Amino acid sequence: PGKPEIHKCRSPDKETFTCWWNPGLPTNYSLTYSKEGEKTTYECPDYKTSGPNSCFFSKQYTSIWKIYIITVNATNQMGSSSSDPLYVDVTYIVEPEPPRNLTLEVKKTYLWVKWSPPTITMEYEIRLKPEEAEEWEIHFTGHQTQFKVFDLYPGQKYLVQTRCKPDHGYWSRWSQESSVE
Amino acid sequence: MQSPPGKPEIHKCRSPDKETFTCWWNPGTDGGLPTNYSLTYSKEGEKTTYECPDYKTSGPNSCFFSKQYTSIWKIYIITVNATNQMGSSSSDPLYVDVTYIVEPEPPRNLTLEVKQLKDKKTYLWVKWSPPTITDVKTGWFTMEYEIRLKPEEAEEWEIHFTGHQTQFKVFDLYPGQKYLVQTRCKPDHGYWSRWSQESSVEM
Amino acid sequence: HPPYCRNQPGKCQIPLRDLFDRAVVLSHYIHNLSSEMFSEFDKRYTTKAINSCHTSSLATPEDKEQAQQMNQKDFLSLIVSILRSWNEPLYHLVTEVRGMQEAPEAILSKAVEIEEQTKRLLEGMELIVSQVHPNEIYPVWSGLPSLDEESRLSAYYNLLHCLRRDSHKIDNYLKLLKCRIIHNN
Repeated sequence: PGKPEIHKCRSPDKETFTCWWNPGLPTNYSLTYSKEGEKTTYECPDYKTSGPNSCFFSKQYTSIWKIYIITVNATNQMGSSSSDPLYVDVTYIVEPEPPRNLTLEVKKTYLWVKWSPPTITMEYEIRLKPEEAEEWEIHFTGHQTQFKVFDLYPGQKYLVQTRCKPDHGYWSRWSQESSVE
Repeated sequence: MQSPPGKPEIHKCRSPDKETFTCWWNPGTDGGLPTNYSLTYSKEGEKTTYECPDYKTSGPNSCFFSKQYTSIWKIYIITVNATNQMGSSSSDPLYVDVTYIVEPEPPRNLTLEVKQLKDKKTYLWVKWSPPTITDVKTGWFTMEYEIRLKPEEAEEWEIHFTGHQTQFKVFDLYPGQKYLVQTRCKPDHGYWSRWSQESSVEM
Repeated sequence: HPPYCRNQPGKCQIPLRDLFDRAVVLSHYIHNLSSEMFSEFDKRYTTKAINSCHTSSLATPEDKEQAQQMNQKDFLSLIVSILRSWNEPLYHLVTEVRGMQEAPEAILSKAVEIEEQTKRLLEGMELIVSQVHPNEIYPVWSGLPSLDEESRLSAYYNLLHCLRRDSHKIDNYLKLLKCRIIHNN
């Protein structure tokens, strides 16, 4: 037998997306996606570039204009089967890039934070910890490119990271941790 | 001994609604006689010269175009004729298309609320509405927005773009401060208007 | 399963609501991209005398009134007659600048993006026309041989300029339609 389970599909930029699965003896996985309308059936483009248990769709295969029926089929002898199909709309699965550029513009002594979005509406979030503490106090910025953090413990070295979530989609990764004085 | 008009200078044009537009000239030297001005223009494609319909509406030295005579994605070849009692002179013709000359008045009914939300969260909710003239409901006209706020005495404003959302939530405000707040609006594509009448809040 | 689907997960069909929402975004990006793609040509290279665009033969609603008077069905047929006409010229633009032109300031950059997005947006058009079932003929691009430095720079100009003129019409129409059908608000 076999029991293939589709973990997730995400698109960092509405321009390419990658799909990940879970296994479940010689295990051979292969992916095959279909479009609504014409239904030509063909195997995934390349598995390599997004790594292990991944199928990556280039901007040549990635169209926001068609809904994707996607299945995974594991084929060792007397144990060859197909997975629960997954319907994906490219624009409902956005997992963005950590907000590019992060400035820590200190001075009524406050830390002034500013950042920039990824490619090209979107909520953000920032967290920071003084480094002495091994947890973060997290702040919601709504839709601002810059946030004013007021009261802090002077002379200390802080760690800050940001996040973003497109209108309809999932959070991003945490950004690169800038230090301050 | 007494000169002809000199030369009128029309350079500035603006359309505050994408339906009607308006043009202002600069009278010539004028010689030494009384000088009376008039405006003729040609629409792209056609080879018909017309006369300005409305000299009064936009005021002194101005030509106003009602919706009827205004038309976008056309390139108007506007030219104005200073015409005094002894002689006459034209302007250096100008090519104005209504398309990229947009510039609205500022936002109105800027109202500023405090709201507490889910758990230890007190956001400042910025609300307002577009200029009564502008037709954003039919989608013809499309507005982007910006707001800026600073504490009453201060040195720098902070700026928040809020494209076509007529409300905004601000999270960085040291409680009890008297902040000031203003709004200004770019169109679809065009010229930012002057800031709006400011309001303040305190908590 | 995607957020807007029920009953039958198959066939499915992307709701109009967010079918425009994507197409508006594109025509917005395109014009706001060919607009600065023009501003970089002008600055870096240039007189203007051009009352000739290939898209003038079409029955374009060129007022706010005339627009609010045009049949929604025919507005799409309209919108896509433009996009289609724009396809050929855009490929000469990109090949010409790229190719036997000893490459200057990288307006190119902006012109590749534009060629992609255009065609991307055009297929989102055929999909939206497909959902409201009634393709027709479109105005022919003739300034091929046009694409002397004074005369050839002027031909580039005209082309570049119309792109800015039309990509505004198009964008401004989808703003309309999206806000007529979806919300008339």
